[PDB]
Amino acid sequence: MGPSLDFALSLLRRNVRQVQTDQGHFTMLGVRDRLAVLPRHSQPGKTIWIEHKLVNILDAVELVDEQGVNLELTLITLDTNEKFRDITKFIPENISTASDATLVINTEHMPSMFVPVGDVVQYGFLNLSGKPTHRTMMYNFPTKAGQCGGVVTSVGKVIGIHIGGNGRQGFCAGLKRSYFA
Ligand SMILES: */C1=C/C(=O)OC/C=C/CCO[C@@H](c2ccccc2)[C@H](NC(=O)[C@@H](NC(=O)c2cc(C)on2)C(C)C)C(=O)N[C@H]1C[C@@H]1CCNC1=O
Repeated sequence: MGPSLDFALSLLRRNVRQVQTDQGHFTMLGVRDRLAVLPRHSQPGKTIWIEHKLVNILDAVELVDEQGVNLELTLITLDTNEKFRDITKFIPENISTASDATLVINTEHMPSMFVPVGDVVQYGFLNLSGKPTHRTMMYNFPTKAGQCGGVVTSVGKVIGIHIGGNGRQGFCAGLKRSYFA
């Protein structure tokens, strides 16, 4: 097997989880230790269903920028035995565009799903259902509901978490390594 498929299948295997909150199904990315990230609008409660079992959330941190604008990412710390494979090395130090990126979705309804989004490019401000959002990026692919939390990647580098769309374009919250320090 080639390398870009291996990396994506490895992600699926040890870092990308099927989850359910009171808001529906999402893809969850485990980053390291007991630390994971979800789209802010998944609104994780005191517990979250992960794959096959209810897992308690010890702490949740919705990220905003330095003038307090939404970044659309929640950092959750899980009460689990498992430590995630530390993938913080694959996350750039600053938000990074990409070409020929792939969106990795993993949900009960959309399991192990690989979506050839295009090049990924910058955006900044997004109006997502009345929530103004910064540090977002864009890909000209018609993503759809149920794909939030999906992992944007290209060439072994984890760069965004899918958060929204419009039927012709998809938008992710950019990832940077300092979020997970
Ligand atoms: C991802 C998750 C999903 O389907 O779930 C259920 C959705 C619940 C409602 C909340 O999710 C919306 C949201 C995101 C961030 C902050 C607040 C709310 C989100 N909203 C949208 O994507 C909407 N689009 C826009 O507002 C918009 C602005 C610009 C510019 O372009 N689009 C909505 C589609 C009108 C949401 O539903 N995200 C959802 C994935 C998208 C559904 C449609 N295509 C997607 O990629």
